[PDB]
Amino acid sequence: KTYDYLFKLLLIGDSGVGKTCVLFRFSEDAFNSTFISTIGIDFKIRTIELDGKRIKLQIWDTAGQERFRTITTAYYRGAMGIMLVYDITNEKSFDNIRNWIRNIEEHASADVEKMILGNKCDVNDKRQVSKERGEKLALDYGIKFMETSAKANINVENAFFTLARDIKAKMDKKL
Amino acid sequence: GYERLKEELAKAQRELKLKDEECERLSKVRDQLGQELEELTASLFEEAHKMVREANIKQATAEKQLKEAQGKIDVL
Amino acid sequence: GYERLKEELAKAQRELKLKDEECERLSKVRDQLGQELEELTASLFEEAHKMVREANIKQATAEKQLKEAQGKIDVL
Ligand SMILES: Nc1nc2c(ncn2[C@@H]2O[C@H](COP(=O)(O)OP(=O)(O)O)[C@@H](O)[C@H]2O)c(=O)[nH]1
Repeated sequence: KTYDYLFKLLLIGDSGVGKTCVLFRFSEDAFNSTFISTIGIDFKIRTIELDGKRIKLQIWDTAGQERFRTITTAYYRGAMGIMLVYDITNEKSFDNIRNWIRNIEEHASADVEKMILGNKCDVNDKRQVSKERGEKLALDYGIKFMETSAKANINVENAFFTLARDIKAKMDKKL
Repeated sequence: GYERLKEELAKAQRELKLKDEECERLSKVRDQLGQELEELTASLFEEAHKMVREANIKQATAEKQLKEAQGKIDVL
Repeated sequence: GYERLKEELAKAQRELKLKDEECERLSKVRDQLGQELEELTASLFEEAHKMVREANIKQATAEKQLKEAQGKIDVL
C-alpha cells in the first residue's frame, strides 16, 4: 505494498494568495519551513482513504519563477488535478485566475481536473471578492469552486478530498 | 502545374506527417523525462524536509525543557 | 478552383512552421530539465543546510542557559 493509487496534484496562483499554507494545512505539517519563498517550489505527500482504497497524493506547489521554467512545465504537463488559488482579500489575484487558466490550458493536459480555490475566506472584513462573483467565474469555465481558509482551517481538507474524488471517479470510468 | 501540385502536395503533406510522427516522439520523451524528474525531485524534497524536521524536533525539546526551568525562576 | 491551391499552402505554410517550431523546443528539453535539475538540487542542498544550521544554533544558545542560567540559580 500500500498505497493503491497515485494522484499528482499541483497548486498554482499569484504569490501571497497563500497557496503554500493551504498545502501545509492539508499535509498536516507542524511547521512553517518551506522553500517556496526562496526557491519557488515545494512539495508534500499525503495518503488518504476514499471508499476504502489508499490514494497517495503528491502535491506540488509552484510559484512561477521563470528560473525553473522547464521543470515547472514538467509538473503542469504531468499533473492530474490542479488547484487555482486566489485571495479574496485581493482582486488582481482573482482577475488573474483567468490568466492562470490560460497556462493550465496551454501548458497542462487536455482532460486535467481543475478547481478554483477562493482563499482566506475567513477574513471577511478585508473581503474584496464576492463569493457570488466567485462561483460565476467557476461556472463560466465549468469548473468547481471553493472558498477556503488556510488559517481558520476551512474547507482545505474538503477541497482536496473533493478534487481527489473527481480524479478517481474519472479514472474508474476507464475501468 | 497539375503534376507540380499533385507532386508537391505529396511531399508537403509528408512533411507535416513526418513531423507529426516526429512530434509524438519528441513529446513522448519530454513526458518521459518529466516523470523521471518528478520522482527524483519528489525524493529530494521528501528528504530535505525529513532532515530539517529533526533539526527542529530537537530544538523544541531543548527550548521546551528551558521553559520548564525558565518560568519557575521568573515566578520567583 | 484557381483559389483552392492558394487555400492549401496559405494553410500549410502556417502549419509547417508550427511543428518545426514545436521541435526546436522539444529538443532543448532534455538539456533544460537536467540543467535545471542541477540548479534545483544545489538550491535544495544549500537551503537544506541553512535550515538545519539555524535549528542547531538555537539548540546551543538554549542549552547555555542550562549551564550558565542554571548557575545563576546555583549562585542566588
Ligand atoms: N488571513 C489569511 N491569511 C493567509 C491565508 N493563507 C495565507 N495567508 C497569509 O497570506 C500570505 C500568503 O500566503 P502563502 O503561503 O505565502 O501563499 P503563496 O505566497 O501564494 O504561496 C502569508 O502572509 C500568509 O500568512 C488565509 O487563508 N487567510
